[PDB]
Amino acid sequence: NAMNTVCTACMATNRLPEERIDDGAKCGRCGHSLFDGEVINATAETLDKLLQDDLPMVIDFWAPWCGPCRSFAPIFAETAAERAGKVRFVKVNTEAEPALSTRFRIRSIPTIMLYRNGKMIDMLNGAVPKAPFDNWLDEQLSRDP
Ligand SMILES: [Zn+2]
Repeated sequence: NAMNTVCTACMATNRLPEERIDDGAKCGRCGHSLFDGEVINATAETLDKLLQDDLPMVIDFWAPWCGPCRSFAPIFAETAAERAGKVRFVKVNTEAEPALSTRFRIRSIPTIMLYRNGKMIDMLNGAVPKAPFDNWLDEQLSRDP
């Protein structure tokens, strides 16, 4: 069976086998590693294209000068690297991207939201340490669609 994933560099859709031999796949338009484990900073122009990915996608809605946002950031990044082939990690600076923040009706920061196949699966209210963050992800991903 096939699935679609989005090139985090050029936004191209790339069709891949659901069951992969490795994670070395490269974007067919631009050569970019499809699974580089890097956090992605989304804007009003990229977010919706990113949501077309069939990979699970966790989104951190944050702001500058926000203590829990600061402490969550490195945890978000490190987790991102550990799951390069399974989950994409996206960040939205609510102050850079006010229309996005309004559209997603963000009521606290940070807000951490998991999206799967266009569905909003669950959100965390605030920052958490890495282990409870890893547990939350695993639990939500093992959940039935
Ligand atoms: Zn590309």
